Amino acid sequence: GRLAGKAAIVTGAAGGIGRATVEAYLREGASVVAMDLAPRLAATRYEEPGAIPIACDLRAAIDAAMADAVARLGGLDILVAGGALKGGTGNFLDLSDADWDRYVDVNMTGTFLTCRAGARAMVAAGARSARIITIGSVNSFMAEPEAAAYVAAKGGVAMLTRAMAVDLARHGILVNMIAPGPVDVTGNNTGYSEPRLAEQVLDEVALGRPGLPEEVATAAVFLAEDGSSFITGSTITIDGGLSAMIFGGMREGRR
Amino acid sequence: GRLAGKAAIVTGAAGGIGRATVEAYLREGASVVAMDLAPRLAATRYEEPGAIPIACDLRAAIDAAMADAVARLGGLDILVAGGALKGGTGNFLDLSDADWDRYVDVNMTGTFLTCRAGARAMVAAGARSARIITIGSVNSFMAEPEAAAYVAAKGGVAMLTRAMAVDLARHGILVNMIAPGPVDVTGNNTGYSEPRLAEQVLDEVALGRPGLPEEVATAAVFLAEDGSSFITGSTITIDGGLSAMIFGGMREGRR
Amino acid sequence: PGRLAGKAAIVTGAAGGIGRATVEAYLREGASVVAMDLAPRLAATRYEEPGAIPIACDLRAAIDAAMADAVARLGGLDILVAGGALKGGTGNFLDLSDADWDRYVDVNMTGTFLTCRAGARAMVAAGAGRSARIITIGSVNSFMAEPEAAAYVAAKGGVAMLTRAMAVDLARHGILVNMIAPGPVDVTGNNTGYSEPRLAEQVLDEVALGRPGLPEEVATAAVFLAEDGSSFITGSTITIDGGLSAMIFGGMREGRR
Amino acid sequence: GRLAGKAAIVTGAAGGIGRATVEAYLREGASVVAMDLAPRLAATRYEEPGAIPIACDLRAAIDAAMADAVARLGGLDILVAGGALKGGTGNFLDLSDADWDRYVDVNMTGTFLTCRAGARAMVAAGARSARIITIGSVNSFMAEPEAAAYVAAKGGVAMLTRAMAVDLARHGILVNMIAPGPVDVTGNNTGYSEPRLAEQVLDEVALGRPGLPEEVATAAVFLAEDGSSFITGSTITIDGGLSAMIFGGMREGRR
Ligand SMILES: OC[C@H]1O[C@H](O)[C@@H](O)[C@@H](O)[C@@H]1O
Ligand SMILES: OC[C@H]1O[C@H](O)[C@@H](O)[C@@H](O)[C@@H]1O
Repeated sequence: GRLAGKAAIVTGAAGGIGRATVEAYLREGASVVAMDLAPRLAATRYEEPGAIPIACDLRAAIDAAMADAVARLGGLDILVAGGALKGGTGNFLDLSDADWDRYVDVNMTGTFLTCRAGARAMVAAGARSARIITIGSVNSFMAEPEAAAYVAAKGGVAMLTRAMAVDLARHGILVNMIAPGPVDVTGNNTGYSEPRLAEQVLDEVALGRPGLPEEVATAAVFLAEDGSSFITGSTITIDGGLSAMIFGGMREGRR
Repeated sequence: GRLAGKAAIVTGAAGGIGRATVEAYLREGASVVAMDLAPRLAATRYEEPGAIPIACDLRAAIDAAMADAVARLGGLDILVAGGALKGGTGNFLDLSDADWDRYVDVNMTGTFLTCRAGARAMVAAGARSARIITIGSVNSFMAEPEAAAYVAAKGGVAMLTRAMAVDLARHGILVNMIAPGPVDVTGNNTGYSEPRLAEQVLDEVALGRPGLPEEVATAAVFLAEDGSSFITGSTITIDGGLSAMIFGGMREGRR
Repeated sequence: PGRLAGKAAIVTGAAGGIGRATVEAYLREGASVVAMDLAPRLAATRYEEPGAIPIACDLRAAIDAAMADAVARLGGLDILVAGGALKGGTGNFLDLSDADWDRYVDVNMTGTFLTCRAGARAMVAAGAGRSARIITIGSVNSFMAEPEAAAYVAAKGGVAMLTRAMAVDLARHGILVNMIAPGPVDVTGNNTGYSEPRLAEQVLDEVALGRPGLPEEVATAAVFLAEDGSSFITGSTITIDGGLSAMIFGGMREGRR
Repeated sequence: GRLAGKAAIVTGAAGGIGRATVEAYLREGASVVAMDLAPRLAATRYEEPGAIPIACDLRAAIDAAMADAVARLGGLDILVAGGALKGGTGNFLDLSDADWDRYVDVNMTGTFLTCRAGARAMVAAGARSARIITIGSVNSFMAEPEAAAYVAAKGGVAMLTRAMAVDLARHGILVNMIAPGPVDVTGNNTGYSEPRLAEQVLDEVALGRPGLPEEVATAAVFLAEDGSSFITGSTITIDGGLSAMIFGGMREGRR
């Protein structure tokens, strides 16, 4: 197994990409803590056995859950910070303080708090480099409409990732971001089925479809394995060509 | 004058780039509110006359100052959001919750609150497009060492800028970021004079020196004037070639 | 006084939309301007502003001759705008011929290289460094690909990186180098660019401002990058695309869906 | 094996990264054609057995070699376009037509001719998606001094890659670039040993060293395997943090 004997924590582990990451990590031989909200963990089944469920809430709760997790693993080699709120609010003109605060607090500050706690535990455990992997978005670089808080926080996560890579290189830790495009988490191909939205996926994604969580999780394996030892401060974009293309609606097969 | 008769608010107006922006705006014919901390405004002189000083503190204070400012101008055509904390903390491993919160609250949330208030006033005043200009940094794209909170917040400002451009285009407002590199604000050539730091500026900046605030303010004029009517969601980088170059220390004249 | 008062400028592709608008803006801001393009195209252009010095050229011996000719007539060289460019699509990459590849790479990339090297050499001979200024015209296609135009797209990437490389090497010689990256620009003069129905719909979806730009909206950046106040700007790109490169899923936005 | 039963062509296969790619591909179960100059192939030994040597010269020679290669494999699933001239010339002012032409012809046009031939053979063979992997550089995005031709051609390769991704998505082919930073190909740690250069590697690369060819080859495996099915038009950067960091010489441990 490519991750044989490594200790990993995956946050947002009841969500689409987080769940798929837990499963891929278990198949590749890692010992894995799956962290998410207690009720969400309660309602998840993993396709692979061995996951250690640990409830958490994206500051005291994060430190508690992380200490708990590291205690149970006896170390920490890989952290995947996948806890995240994804959603739009409306136009910027009408964006409330409460929606701004929730996205910034949960996506940005939550990622900061998890990663600091994890980096500290990796150094305490003797960090072969340890690995921190952040889940950003194509929205870390280009903005969707009517989601300014989510978008801003994703830019914050992208730069937080680069800053961490710079500061933790001396401590034996590599840090990188995965930037997914549209991903269908429903499990029954009903994500992106609204007609206007489906048309726009066909126009804007060169592969003409949303991704599956498993197509994202594979990058999480790649960035955690021993062979990725010169990769840090970088982004792996997994978006079917979305960020590579302009005027995709004009292409042969679409127009 | 290129800005003749336009109403402008400049935040961070007692700081280097903000002060230089107030002056350039006044010379190009604008009516200008200069906003900053009361004690800092108290201790500033502008080289050009006509600035309307309005004290503020980077939420209730921002809304009060902005209403006050728009009342005094009788409209709002241009906002420059330059209020910002610039500084490093230490290594990411040791970054406290308090330093994280201060940079994120002041640089990111402060910019959000100022821009929402300003966009709302521009629409109420009948937004030729109105203009919002944000002051980010090269640190919005690449990380300096030991400044993870500042760096993260600058990434958040960059993406906030793009999200605003997308959402406010329908409301007649263009939104862009200025990304300065090293800028000497001291006024007496003593910024970047520490020997190791001076050597690194020579290596990393193709022009081999820090910029002056006035070399940044000129972009703020350009992005506010009528001719810039197709420019939105973009960044103007003003860094002497810093972000364009790698292994600059190996170039002819340096090695 | 005029923001460019008393500066000598060469504008290539000067009979084309953006080049023509650049000549005009430069003349209005007080520059002495050589307009370079193909002889027959210069023959068929009128400038809205007087004072342009026409010099025929063909985007290697032709370029060196025209550039020496141009510098001779201006008595110096302070600003070069390299706007000569072929813009067009070919078809799918699978079917792209050697001849179309060679034409776009030779004209857009090698032509820009040859013009800029000759210009930089003349700026140094004339005593650059106030810095001399080289401005290249790239495209949003320097960074993101349109369909069925792989040769044009590749060459635009080459121009973007040539620009950065020139900025690094010519900083010591007193020359600043930057790129302008336009999105869709209507050069027709009668609002018929981007009128094809499917294309019009896609401009509404992908450009936040919901329309193509005008050449004059690009030329303004050429003034900005050539003036004395832009003295710390080099190796950078000014993007002028109505929010095209900033936005994804623009067709879903309020007012469009 | 992650590439079990796939047919691959690797160009520049006697060079550092190309050699390491051939070896990784053979270990992961692929049938591999190694293409390079005849004399260079003559003087290479692969650490893994099974490589099919095919001499070529980076237009008629490329078409001949490619047809030859596809004939011997009985198909084509993966192309790695690694043939490339790497070198600096001097200052831009003094760059000759001959050096410009050589870098543009070999790096850019050579990559174009190889990839068109390969894409055509992949479609003829019934392209699970086929995979084209280009080897660019950090110089595809940021310029090193005194190498303008090399740099320009690397920017051309980057955009050629994105254009191919857009056009070939409908034909079942995913296209991505690997962007290495400094890589020691010498085999005896003498790459980057010149004192001034060694000091600049320490400053500019967060990991503080050059990479090894094997640290690049691992990305070529990742981008060729079935699980990477939603990745196209993207770049994997493998540079020890070089492109992520500014003022790296000022970091703790360096200053
Ligand atoms: O289809 C992808 C494409 O969407 C757009 O039109 C652009 O804004 C790009 O940012 C992106 O690459
Ligand atoms: O020139 C300084 C240099 O710092 C680095 O090595 C890179 O990240 C570049 O972006 C930058 O230009």
